[PDB]
Amino acid sequence: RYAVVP
Amino acid sequence: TRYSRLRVIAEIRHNIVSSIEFDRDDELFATAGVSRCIKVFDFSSVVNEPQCPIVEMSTRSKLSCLSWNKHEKNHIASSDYEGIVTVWDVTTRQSLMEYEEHEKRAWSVDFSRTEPSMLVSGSDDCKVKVWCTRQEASVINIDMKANICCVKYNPGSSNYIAVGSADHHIHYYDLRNISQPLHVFSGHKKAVSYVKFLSNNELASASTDSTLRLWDVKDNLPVRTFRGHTNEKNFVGLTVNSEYLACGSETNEVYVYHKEITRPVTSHRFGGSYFISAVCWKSDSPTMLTANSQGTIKVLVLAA
Repeated sequence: RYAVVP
Repeated sequence: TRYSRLRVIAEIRHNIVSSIEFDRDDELFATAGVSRCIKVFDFSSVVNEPQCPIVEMSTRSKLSCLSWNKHEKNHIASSDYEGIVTVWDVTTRQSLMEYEEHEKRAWSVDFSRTEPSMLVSGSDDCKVKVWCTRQEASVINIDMKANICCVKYNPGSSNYIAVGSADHHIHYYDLRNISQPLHVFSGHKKAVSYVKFLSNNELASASTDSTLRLWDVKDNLPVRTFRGHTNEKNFVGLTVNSEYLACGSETNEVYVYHKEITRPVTSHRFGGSYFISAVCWKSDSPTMLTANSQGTIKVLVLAA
């Protein structure tokens, strides 16, 4: 998963 | 009233672009993301032509953020999913510095405007690191309690940074005494994915609570909450200038807000399930760069 905010 | 639309003045058809940024003179811009390639384009060529980058730098890891140096025209920093913060020279294509202290993905890097050898990074390792381009080891380390999504220097002084945290707050530090932040701004209901300054005293933030917020860092006050866009999951981009905020959306739309008005002044459908992934104003002008999760880049301009 890319560009997913924690 | 002044603007009601965003006009598309150029498009580069395509991989998620996580960062799009202008150089110090707004002459070149760079893009980077999942494709492990920092690409540099000439802005005037893109606007005038019917489009190849002038520089392409391959990287070992996926990129999360770019920041051009504000004094050295040709230098640009990147943060990557391995945790490395790299300073590059776009003329020689070489990495000038490879800072390797973060133990996890670094989400953000920012070069200071006023002390241009200084740069700051933040990471899933819960640390903020301040670096100096003349030194291999970090100069300041702040151990925080939650993942750091964004760090930004105040535009008027290198002594202050805003830190957007997965704990839902903005931690505003004076780097001369990191024992405690100057202030911690609460209001977002989810992680704070971006922080950007409109001016020395005006700070904006974005969060996966589908809001932007404006804050006064002189008097430590909440100012305004902006709503309209959809942002519950992704890094969708935030960019501000002296008057306007722009952000992406998980509806594949760019939104623009005037800082005094809580609902959008305009929006643009990019042209499913795509999301806007990066935005950048051309300084104080109505022109902006935008990119989405397909890798398409558009130059947009606010217009009547």
